[PDB]
Amino acid sequence: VTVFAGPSRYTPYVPRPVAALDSPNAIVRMAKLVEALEEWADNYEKRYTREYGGGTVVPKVAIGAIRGGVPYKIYRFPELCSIYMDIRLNPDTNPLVVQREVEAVVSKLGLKAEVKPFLFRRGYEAQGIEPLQNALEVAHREVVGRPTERPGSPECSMWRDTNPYNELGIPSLTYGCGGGAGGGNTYFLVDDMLKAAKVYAMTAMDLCNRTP
Amino acid sequence: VTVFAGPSRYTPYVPRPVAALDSPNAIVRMAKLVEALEEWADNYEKRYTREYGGGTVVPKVAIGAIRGGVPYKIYRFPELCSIYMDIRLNPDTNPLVVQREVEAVVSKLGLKAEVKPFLFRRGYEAQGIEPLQNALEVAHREVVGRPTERPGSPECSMWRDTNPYNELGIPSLTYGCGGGAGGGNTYFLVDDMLKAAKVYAMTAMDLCNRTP
Amino acid sequence: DVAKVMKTLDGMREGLIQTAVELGSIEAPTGREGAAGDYVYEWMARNGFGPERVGVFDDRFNVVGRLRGTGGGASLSFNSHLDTIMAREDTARFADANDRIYHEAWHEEGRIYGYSVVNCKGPMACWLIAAKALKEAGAALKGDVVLTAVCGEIDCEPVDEFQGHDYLAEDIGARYAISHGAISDYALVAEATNFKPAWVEAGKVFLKVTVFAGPSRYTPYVPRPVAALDSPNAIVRMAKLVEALEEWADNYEKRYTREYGGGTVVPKVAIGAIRGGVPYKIYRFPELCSIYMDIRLNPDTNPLVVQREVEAVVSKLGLKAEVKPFLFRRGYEAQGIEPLQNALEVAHREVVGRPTERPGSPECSMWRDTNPYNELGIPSLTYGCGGGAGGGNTYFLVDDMLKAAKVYAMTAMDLCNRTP
Amino acid sequence: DVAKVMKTLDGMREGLIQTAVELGSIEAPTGREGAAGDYVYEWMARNGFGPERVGVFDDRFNVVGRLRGTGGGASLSFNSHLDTIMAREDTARFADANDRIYHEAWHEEGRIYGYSVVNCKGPMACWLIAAKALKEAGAALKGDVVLTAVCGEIDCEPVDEFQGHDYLAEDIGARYAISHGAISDYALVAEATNFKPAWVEAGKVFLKVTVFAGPSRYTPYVPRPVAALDSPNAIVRMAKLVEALEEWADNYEKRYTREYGGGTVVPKVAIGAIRGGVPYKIYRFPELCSIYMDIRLNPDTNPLVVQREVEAVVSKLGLKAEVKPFLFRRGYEAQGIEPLQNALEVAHREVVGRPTERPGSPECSMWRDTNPYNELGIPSLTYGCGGGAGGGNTYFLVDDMLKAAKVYAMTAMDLCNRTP
Ligand SMILES: Nc1ccc([N+](=O)[O-])cc1C(=O)O
Ligand SMILES: Nc1ccc([N+](=O)[O-])cc1C(=O)O
Ligand SMILES: Nc1ccc([N+](=O)[O-])cc1C(=O)O
Ligand SMILES: Nc1ccc([N+](=O)[O-])cc1C(=O)O
Repeated sequence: VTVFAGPSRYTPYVPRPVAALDSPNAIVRMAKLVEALEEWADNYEKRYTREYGGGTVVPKVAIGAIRGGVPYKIYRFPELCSIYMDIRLNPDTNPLVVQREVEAVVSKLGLKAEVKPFLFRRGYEAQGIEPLQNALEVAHREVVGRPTERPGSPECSMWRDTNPYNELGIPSLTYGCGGGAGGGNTYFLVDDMLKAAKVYAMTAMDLCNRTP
Repeated sequence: VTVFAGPSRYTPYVPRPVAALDSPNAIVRMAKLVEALEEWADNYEKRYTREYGGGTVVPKVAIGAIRGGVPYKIYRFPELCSIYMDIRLNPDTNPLVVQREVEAVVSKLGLKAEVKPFLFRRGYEAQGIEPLQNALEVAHREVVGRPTERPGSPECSMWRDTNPYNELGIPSLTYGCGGGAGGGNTYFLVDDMLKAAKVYAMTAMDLCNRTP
Repeated sequence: DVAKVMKTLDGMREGLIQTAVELGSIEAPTGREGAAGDYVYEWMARNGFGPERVGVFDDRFNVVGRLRGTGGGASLSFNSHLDTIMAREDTARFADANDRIYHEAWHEEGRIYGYSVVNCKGPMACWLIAAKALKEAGAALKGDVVLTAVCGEIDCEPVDEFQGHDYLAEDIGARYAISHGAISDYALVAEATNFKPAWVEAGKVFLKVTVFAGPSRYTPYVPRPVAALDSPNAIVRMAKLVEALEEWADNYEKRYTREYGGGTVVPKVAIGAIRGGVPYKIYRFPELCSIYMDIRLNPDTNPLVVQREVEAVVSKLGLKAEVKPFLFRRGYEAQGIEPLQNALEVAHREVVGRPTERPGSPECSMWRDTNPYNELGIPSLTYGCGGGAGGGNTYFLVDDMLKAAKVYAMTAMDLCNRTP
Repeated sequence: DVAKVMKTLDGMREGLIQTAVELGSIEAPTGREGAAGDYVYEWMARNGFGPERVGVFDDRFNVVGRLRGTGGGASLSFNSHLDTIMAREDTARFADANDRIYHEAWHEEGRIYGYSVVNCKGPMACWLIAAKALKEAGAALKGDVVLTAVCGEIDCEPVDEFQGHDYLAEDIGARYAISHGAISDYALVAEATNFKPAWVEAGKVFLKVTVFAGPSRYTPYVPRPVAALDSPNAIVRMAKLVEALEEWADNYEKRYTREYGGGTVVPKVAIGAIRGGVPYKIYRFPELCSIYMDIRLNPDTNPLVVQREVEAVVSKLGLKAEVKPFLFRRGYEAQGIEPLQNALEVAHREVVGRPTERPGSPECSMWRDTNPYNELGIPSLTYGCGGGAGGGNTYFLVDDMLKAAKVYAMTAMDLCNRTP
């Protein structure tokens, strides 16, 4: 999201006082627009939460980076400042909507900006997963000793290389021991990891002996 | 000015809703700190305005640059964000004070930040400037046709290479045709340019034939 | 409005030809699309479409530019590829690799000549111009028109010892541009369909069939006579295996023909390359020989099946071989295509003068960059003038090319002024 | 508190010595300070002062690190320079350019030897250690202690054909470090003053006096006899002009001696270099000869005056010459020095055991990096053990160095806990 302001002025000629939303310094308007987007983000996850067979998708937002002007010539404030946002999508949201949504958040503040997407990937739910799920479940119950439970929403609202498999029709699910790095956990238990090897192994022996 | 927050989290795990000033994302707190500093800036110029024989110094402030995180890895918001500020000083202000002021503005918000100065230069008023002032004036009156008038506050509140000369005891003043580029003007009138050449010349003929 | 732009296009009839030949003359085989990409970039910049370079490599990249719209309308993407089929020296595949047709373009009469024009600068020139006509005629559109010129459209794929920058194609192609921002509500891929639109294309799977034999012997010790299928020389067994696969191939297209809304998909097979032993040490025949097969897939076939099928052909001959797949792509039928189909149809009827007819099965059974869009939820179909280069046509009629530019234009005006 | 830190310093006396020799041993003539800066950077980093490299060039830079304080107190700057006077091969200026003393450092007895230790790693070693003591003894400071180690302290200046990276010194030196963030409320420059503090130093102006004669003649045609002052050989007239200037030099210091609060400034003159013609084509005497003079200035002398004086000395001999200044720096007396002066004085009395006395005139009549601090409004004075290298002393007493470290530490404890 790049927001335009201006005109640039040598610091000695900068006009004050001025309202933030009307600053010529685009960093200032960006300060306002950043706070607007933060509230939109709070609602975005709630509005776009979706329940799927595979799990429940809570798609969150974050502003990963900011940069306006250059640190080595600051005598003139910048006529434009940009932010880079990471917006997750449930498998059924079209990125053009979300763009149009953020375009809206901008329009509501009366700001002029360029909302341009530089990344798009699709999220998937596995189809035809039953054979793997079942093989997985039998092994898990044998080794872990109890039924498998629904995963936490974050683990279903991120990127895992299951999306490429599913994208290409290879049913895929994600499963392993320990707690997620994004959380973030910092260690694994040798016993769990040893179990996980047992489960993988057993899953393979069941499934690989089923005829497609 | 670098403001600290955290901890970083993979976007699927970012916690909301949270107050701007308590955000884990340092870009968000910076958003708040920018708006506080903008008001401080509004007052800074009024308080530190100083009238001198040479001119009236109205020292302004501007945020020339901002940057937090990097545009090519935004999946994790940054635990710190930075802004680069350009603060002008009248010839009589000690920069350590201004740092402490900005340090204070940060403390009023309960933020943790590092305020560090990476440039300091001094502004000067000419002493013993009279001979040149007088020589200039006669030439000006002869060519332009009227007395010289007080310069605008911006032209006395910037950086010009008069400061080095005065710093080293070579009395110096600044004078030329057209209006300041920071203003910003985009052209010169050739007649004006021709007049300025005569004044420079006459000033020289006057001043250079006086014994120091 | 529509008549304003139509008349405008006739204003640029020469410009249409010039951009086509100028583009067509650039040597741009897959692996060297860079010079052509650079040309389109300047053309795009020169006309105020404000392009960007999206690519994995600094000499192989896609060009994305767009004609901004007033706001709140559907956005339509226009797409064509920079690369061309034949390298300057492709003596490996063509008996006369030096024909003028393979590497140049020229206006010899009301037609434009050049394989590099049919595939694919003729169509790219058509819509490159239509964006020009719309902008210059100040047409009213609420939605953006995205101008995507891509690389690596053609089916060159790295295999074995050929990996990396020189051999990549569709992986760094349009699917890259889209995945990195070149998205719209709909997308029309401009290629030669003979003014018949198609919204289905085929996937593909490439198999490297390697057959084992032996043992190798210095030529003076080679044992004969021996039955072909029992030969120690793997080139010999491969000869037998090649004939079996040729028949399997004959049936494959028949068994797997499937009818779709987008077209009727006839999936064909071909043995694209063969190689066993090395030409510079032939004193010992080789214990193994390989072939590389190109098998198309209709949108509903799973490649693992086909692998098992070809694996079967081998097992029936009592041969031992290794069937390993080194490429897999999926074909799609457009979903939610109707707005574009309709928008397209109205223009077609107005300009060409009759309804659209079903595309030929070859045009529905190949790879076109509609599959990436559809893969990513951008309803996409393919339509352009002329007959397919794979056919292979060697020219375009400037009149046909002009019409197609009009159809591109009129479609944009219709569709871009509809709300999604 | 004070006793805690004192016992600590006796804890690091060997580290005090090791740091000096290790530092003294590094070959770091002006122009090659890089190796030593790197040493200090790592030393500073190792001890948590979180250093930074401030410099114009990546091999000639200053190191600024700081011992952070609790808050709301005055901040004190400690300064010393990285470079040393003599390069390894300085056969031009020294009769025995190979003396062990000029280029190494060693612990031969309760004293440390080496021109590179006296000037100036002995003092740098002192306060570097003092900072270590405070941090390690967890002493309480409300204000930061800034550790500034700089390059280009020594009076090497580019001239004529000697320009650029190799010949630059103080322009890229401490004044650079300060103008780019190494600012404090007060600053103490640690150099050998003999435990006497001085807060005034002298300016300087460098003149290149070139005298013209002629016309050139091949030696066999040189005209003799001729009076010296009328000689065609410019080296001969210069011989006369050198003796006139030497007599002017004797008087200059007497006339311009000035007494200041910080000290008594006795500004001397010297002819540092001469050169006329070239050693590899001597068959023709030269039509011009040059000398390079180093003239010190009290803070109140205008460099333009001294030039006219020397121009005059030339005119009185009826010589025609070109007097042009190629360096001008200003000398300053500290203003607002009282807080540091007192803070210093108290520590001195406690450790040295008697009141401080006025410094020797040379130590107030030189260039020290106090001028840059004072120029920019940071009150600064210089104090350290031993006698000046220009003298030149060749060693330090490990006891005195330990005392100096105690004084630095105590000064910091006092001064840093005052609110500005
Ligand atoms: N797939 C992942 C991608 C990124 C991160 N992260 O913390 O940035 C974590 C995971 C994960 O698997 O937990
Ligand atoms: N000294 C100056 C420095 C910068 C700028 N500027 O507008 O970028 C202008 C001036 C000026 O002299 O007006
Ligand atoms: N997409 C294509 C890919 C390859 C070839 N070819 O003949 O090399 C033609 C087409 C085409 O568009 O007709
Ligand atoms: N600052 C100095 C600069 C140069 C010399 N020297 O003798 O060459 C000595 C000192 C000194 O501090 O004594």
